[PDB]
Amino acid sequence: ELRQPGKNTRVEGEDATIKAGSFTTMLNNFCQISDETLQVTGTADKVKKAGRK
Amino acid sequence: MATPTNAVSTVEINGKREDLIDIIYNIAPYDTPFMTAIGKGVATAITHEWQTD
Repeated sequence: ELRQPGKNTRVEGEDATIKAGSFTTMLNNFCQISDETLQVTGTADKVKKAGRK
Repeated sequence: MATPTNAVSTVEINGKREDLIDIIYNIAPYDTPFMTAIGKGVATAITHEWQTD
């Protein structure tokens, strides 16, 4: 970003004293793991069902 | 008598191979008379139903 404006008046030939600069800001985020698990018994797959094979 | 004095016999040789029948004899009973006598069929559900008249 940029700094805020302000008053800027200087004396003639001030032998400038060197003002400090500006630096960037570092941001970071962490990773995340999502999962889903399922278990079905063998009997539930052999019997006849309506709407599913 | 009783094998010549210096004859080479099976007593002295050392490289004799073993003899295995290569067949396993199992006579334990495993017959199922009632299961063999009755008929076979297929069921498609946990509960099996039929009718009489």
